[PDB]
Amino acid sequence: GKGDRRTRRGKIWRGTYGKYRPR
Amino acid sequence: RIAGVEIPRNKRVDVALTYIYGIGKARAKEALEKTGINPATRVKDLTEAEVVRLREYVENTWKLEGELRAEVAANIKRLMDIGCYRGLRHRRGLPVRGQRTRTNARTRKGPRKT
Amino acid sequence: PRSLKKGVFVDDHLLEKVLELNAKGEKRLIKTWSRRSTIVPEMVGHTIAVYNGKQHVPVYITENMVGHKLGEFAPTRTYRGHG
Amino acid sequence: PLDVALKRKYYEEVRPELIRRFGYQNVWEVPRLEKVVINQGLGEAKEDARILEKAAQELALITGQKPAVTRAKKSISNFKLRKGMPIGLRVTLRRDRMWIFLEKLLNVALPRIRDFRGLNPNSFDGRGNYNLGLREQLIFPEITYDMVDALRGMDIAVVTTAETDEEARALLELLGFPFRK
Amino acid sequence: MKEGIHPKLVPARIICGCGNVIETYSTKPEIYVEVCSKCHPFYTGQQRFVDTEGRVERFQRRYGDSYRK
RNA sequence: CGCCUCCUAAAAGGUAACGGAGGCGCCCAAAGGUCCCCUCAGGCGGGACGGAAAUCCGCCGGAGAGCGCAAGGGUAGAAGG
RNA sequence: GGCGACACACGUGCUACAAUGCCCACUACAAAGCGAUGCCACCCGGCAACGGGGAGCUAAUCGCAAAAAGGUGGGCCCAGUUCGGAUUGGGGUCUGCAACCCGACCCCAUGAAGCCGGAAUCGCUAGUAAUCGCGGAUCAGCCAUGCCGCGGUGAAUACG
RNA sequence: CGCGGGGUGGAGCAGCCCGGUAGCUCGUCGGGCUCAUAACCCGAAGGUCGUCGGUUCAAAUCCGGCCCCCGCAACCA
Ligand SMILES: [Zn+2]
Repeated sequence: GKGDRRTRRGKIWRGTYGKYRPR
Repeated sequence: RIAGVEIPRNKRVDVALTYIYGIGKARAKEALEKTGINPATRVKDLTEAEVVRLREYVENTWKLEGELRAEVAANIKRLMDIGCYRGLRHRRGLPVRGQRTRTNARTRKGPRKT
Repeated sequence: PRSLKKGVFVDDHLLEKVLELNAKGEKRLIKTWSRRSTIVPEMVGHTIAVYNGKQHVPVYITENMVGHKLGEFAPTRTYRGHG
Repeated sequence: PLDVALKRKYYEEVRPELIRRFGYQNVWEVPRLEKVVINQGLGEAKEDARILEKAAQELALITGQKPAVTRAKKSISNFKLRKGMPIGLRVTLRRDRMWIFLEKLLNVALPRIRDFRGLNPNSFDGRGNYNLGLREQLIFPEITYDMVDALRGMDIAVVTTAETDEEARALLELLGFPFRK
Repeated sequence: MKEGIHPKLVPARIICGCGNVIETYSTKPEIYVEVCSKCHPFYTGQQRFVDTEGRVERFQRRYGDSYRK
């Protein structure tokens, strides 16, 4: 869900960047 | 089958690896790369040599089922021994990572007790 | 945790007092206020009464507790249950 | 009778090795495997699924020998088992089936054990008789995960001609029982 | 042996993850096994198979000695 | 209030008391007959669930077990399974 | 050190219990704001956080900054699951003198309850509700799911 | 002490006859409703069945003992 960091969904909701959501 | 457990034939290999304790989505997409195996293949569609290759590779690249759990308990048990706050938290069955014990500790405390 | 690129933080007065006993032989339980400080491998075999906010809790520093902060072992709170 | 490699190991090396290690005056003084007993104290089929003969089938697959049924020697309140009630299967593997089953045990069964750090070096009768237990039955190659439905463990009582646990563990060690300690 | 109750034994080929063949007698002629004696950890010098650290703690204090003394 | 068991009951039997203890008013088509086979309780050690006590193994046991039910007698060289 | 406890209890929210869905790769489409010891473009390294370079930007011109849902293609096939992310172990980055109590974030693994919720109870009549994302204040950093705003798509129903 | 009966969750009672599993009301806890309280609604919890022995594989539930309580009698004088 939104609260899952490992999903790109999460890093969207969490507003972060990482292995699963680059820039 | 594999190191300690079996993956369902009807599922793809990617989800197949994940059922191993100590194997999540990350390494699951990795062993296919390091073993050059199609992720889309069902476990019912996996060849012996590919599996044994898979079996040989992954089961030594990491410890997964029993060997992995022991380190956890080893880490956890030794914390109880050292009397660290972290270990202090575990011996109370309380959220060890600084969560708020006053409310919403159910996942660490389970059923509510008036 | 602390950026290992950055140095591994330990208070100056703490470490020096550690090496002093390391120099002058193991002795002299050391009061301390540096809960934020990290245990260092040299600290093994020492005994230090770390301050909790009210008291100095004497904690014997073994090898088994080297890679940690000192505040971990002086619990700054008192809970005994309910009823 | 039929040939079995492990028994061959017993005669070839195990006999002379024990003789050297102890200098037995007679070859009848050296240890031997009297029989290998297999028990499953089910404690479940006695009440429900009283025909869990399928488990006996599993024993037959692992042993090539259908186990006999053991019933309650008396009723019990706590153990919800009236007397004369099948509670555990049992088979008694002997010479040929003994060496065979043992061979499949060491070569496959133990190494298939989850986190098998070895056998207890202490699970001895005292008379030179070893006992152990299993928590599942799918260890054996005859049994597949497809055919298995519930994890019935078991117990194994390997009896030995020897009198001490000394010569016993010496023997099985020569037989290569991997002792975790 | 009661003639009719015991499942008849045959030569049985053991096949390990090593491809180790082990001739035995069983109710399955050809048989495969994920593991044998020639591959099990406890038999292979224990091999560590993932981790040779062996109770890495405590230190293992690498990144240390940065103190100024 | 009738019958069984034990003491009373005095080493034959029988022997009283509103004397001291318990039972019976059935049950088994096998719990009967016969042939064949086996031997218990209990204790210890070992044994996945599983324990105090399931089933298994070894070891020690003359019977202290069991023998449908009260007690007694009898009993494994079986009346026991 | 405490305000962060913790048997519990209540309120307010967030995330879900999935297929009108989840995940992945590509293509869009905003508004409103912020930024000189800050935005930081772009490059490199690094799984990544991030670090090293480093232009421009004093602001309609530089950047923050991708909007997201959406569309496209693929997988998943009803599964406590490719749902769920809670907890926990470990390894790291960053700020900070110092992240044990007591930060955030990155990575692996762990993968909890939860299958639409009793009594009961709340908001909403239109660009509203619902859902999607963006910005700012405080602030070194952030415990922000909050607050204040911005825009995307976009309902049903009012007999009385 | 002679006879009969009973002594189950905090209270009042059930389950006993037929031993395999103890239920009801009230009450308590929590929540809901109320400005709050009661009432009410939802939910939740919770019983060596006197005590001691024996019977039983197993006893609240069988048996015996003790204790308490209750009812009945304690007579011809
Ligand atoms: Zn092998």
